[PDB]
Amino acid sequence: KTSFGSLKDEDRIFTNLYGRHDWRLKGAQSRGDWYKTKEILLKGPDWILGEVKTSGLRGRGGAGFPTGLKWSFMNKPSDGRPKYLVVNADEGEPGTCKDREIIRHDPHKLVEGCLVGGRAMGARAAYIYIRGEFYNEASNLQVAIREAYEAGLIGKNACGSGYDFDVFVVRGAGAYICGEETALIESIEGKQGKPRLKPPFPADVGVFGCPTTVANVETVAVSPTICRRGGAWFASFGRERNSGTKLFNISGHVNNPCTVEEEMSVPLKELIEKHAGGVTGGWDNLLAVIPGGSSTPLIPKSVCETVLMDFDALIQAQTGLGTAAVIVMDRSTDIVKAIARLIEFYKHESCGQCTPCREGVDWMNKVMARFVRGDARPAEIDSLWEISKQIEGHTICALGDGAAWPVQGLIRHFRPELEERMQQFAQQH
Amino acid sequence: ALFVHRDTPENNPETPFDFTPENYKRIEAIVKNYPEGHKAAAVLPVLDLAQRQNGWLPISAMNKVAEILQVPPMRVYEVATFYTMYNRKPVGKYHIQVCTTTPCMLRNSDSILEAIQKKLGIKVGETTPDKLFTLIEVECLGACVNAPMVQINDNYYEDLTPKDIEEIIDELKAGKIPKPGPRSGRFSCEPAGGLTSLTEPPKGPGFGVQAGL
Amino acid sequence: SGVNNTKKWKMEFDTRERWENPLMGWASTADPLSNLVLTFSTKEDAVAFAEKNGWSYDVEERKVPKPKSKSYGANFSWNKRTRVSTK
Ligand SMILES: Cc1cc2nc3c(=O)[nH]c(=O)nc-3n(C[C@H](O)[C@H](O)[C@H](O)COP(=O)(O)O)c2cc1C
Ligand code: SF4
Ligand code: FES
Repeated sequence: KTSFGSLKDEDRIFTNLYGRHDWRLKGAQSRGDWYKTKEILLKGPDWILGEVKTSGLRGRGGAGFPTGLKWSFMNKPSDGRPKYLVVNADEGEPGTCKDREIIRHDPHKLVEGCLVGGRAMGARAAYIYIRGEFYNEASNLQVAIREAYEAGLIGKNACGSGYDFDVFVVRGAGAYICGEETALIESIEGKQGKPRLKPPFPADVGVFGCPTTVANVETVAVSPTICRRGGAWFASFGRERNSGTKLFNISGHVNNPCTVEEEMSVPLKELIEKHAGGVTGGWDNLLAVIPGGSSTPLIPKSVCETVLMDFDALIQAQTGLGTAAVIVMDRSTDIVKAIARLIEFYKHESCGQCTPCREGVDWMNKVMARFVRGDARPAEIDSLWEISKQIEGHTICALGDGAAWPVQGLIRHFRPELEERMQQFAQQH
Repeated sequence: ALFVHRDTPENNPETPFDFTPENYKRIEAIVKNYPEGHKAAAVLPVLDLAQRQNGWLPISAMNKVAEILQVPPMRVYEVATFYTMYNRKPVGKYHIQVCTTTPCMLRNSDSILEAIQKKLGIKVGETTPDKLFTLIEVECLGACVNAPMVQINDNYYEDLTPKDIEEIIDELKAGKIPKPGPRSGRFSCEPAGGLTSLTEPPKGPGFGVQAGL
Repeated sequence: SGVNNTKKWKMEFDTRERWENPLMGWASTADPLSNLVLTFSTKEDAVAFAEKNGWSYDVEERKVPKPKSKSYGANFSWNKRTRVSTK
């Protein structure tokens, strides 16, 4: 294969993405959910982990780590502590709204994924951490969980397999940092959402100090279908090491902003015009695209022409797939103001635990505010670049990196705009 | 917003607060979700329940949550001041929360914010003198493809225009509650002007199941 | 927290009277050794120097911080009291 991105409906996983069919148990079963769940559970964790591995699935939460290998850290003899699966539904990355649709329109896929993924890990229960703003979405998930409990699909003797499994829903209280896996765990434990240093890794010491795996909603929700249809089916989509289908969010300056499922490695231009109805004002009006949520560096129009949407392709473009949330900016956008607002976002979300982000991100925010008005000198651009490199790789968690990268992207591709603004301000003062 | 507490007549340790008997039943179910020996895990949900009953959190509410769960009061103050959804001072009946991050900013969230300020006659961060509405800005609310949008209490209102947000305020001001969701014509997150995928009937149980299962 | 000043051995002498100068209130002294501090690489060097100079001396053994057992993971213990309530 050389071309990707004409996914057929029969190959789509989230078939109620738009909520046009009954999201409840009766509709979910009619669409293939919960089918032969007992057989999957009886195959054993090694078979389930084997399927997840051969599918080439990678983390859909933004970091893209191989799921099969990650989940295998939990396949070990019990040492007396309970084992837990924590499903990350915090969905805080600006531009990203995919996990919201799964939770409210395909909740039973997430619940079944919790049971199947939990079985492979040997977990006794799944804690679903959903952000507190998603109140109606959380209630839908709770309604679905009650339906599954009453049909015996979860709880004692889940699906008749003799495996006891509970699914808990825990709501956040308004913190983007609580999407970070260790901050999420600390939040579940009743503390501030401040990340943990590693080691220990969560698979050894996690929620309540117990072996734990944190998985994104989308990563979990697809696992039952990978088991039913097989890893080879999943691995037949997208490039090698970039397998499967993916939920994309196309927001910003597009004619029809939308969420859609498409194959991995589809061209970015193909995605924006086939599904979102093209760029506002046409493709020639495109200025820049943030390809994977606010934490991934922007790329200009030239790069957008032929870049594919997968982990490897976007890395070579000096960015990343991230959450696959595409934010589109046309030529009428104040690009400096757009990025400054993201830095302001990271300033408001930093937990404040560690020095480079507590002080550095707030510092970068102040510099960006002056850059928007042009009230600076060109020498400060290289200073700002150097400051961002002192944050990246020196913080406890990746929020520090996620604040540096947007700044680096702007300087990389839009330095003359920054310098032009400075000239205007100096000319007028 | 300040992250230190100063006692006042309206908010001090002797300010009256207790959970209703029904809310004590809900607290018991919350605490049972966690392993024995780890009751501090219930601080966030129980603290939020105290806010759902009282509307906001007086220091006496924080002290009660600490007392019930047997955690030091300071550890509850830490949570209350860390998470933005906790209201540590009174808010209006309708807490309007306008997303102004870049995906929403690109689709003209400033016009929504100006429309609300003009209608209510208040600035961002203020409460109306009638104490019906409080207005603030917030970060991404996880509905970027439906920008611009606001959240009022528990409900999202999306795909907004200045006209649309004024009607919602007029309905809340008139005692009614408007329906949540997009106001542009579409139902949720599907592309406008017709679906581009999921146009065929979904397959049934057992479709594409691998052999040997 | 720096430990660089705890590397060498020292020799000081017994503290003697200081009084207030009547004119200014400055601290006066009659002890010519009041500021004498000597440095030595080892305890034996210091003791040898005191002995040949005829000074009666007291030696106090070097206090070394005991090696500790540290573990960041212990902050999140499942069943032990080492679990921290805040970060
Ligand atoms: C600031 C920050 C916010 C994050 N938010 C989320 C999130 O909302 N949802 C998510 O799945 N992962 C989020 N992550 C990534 C998680 O830490 C983690 O990598 C992921 O949940 C692992 O699950 P996965 O392997 O299925 O992707 C965030 C990371 C950081 C640093
Ligand atoms: S990088 Fe920022 S958010 Fe992450 S632990 Fe440090 S201060 Fe907290
Ligand atoms: S940027 Fe407003 S909902 Fe995401």
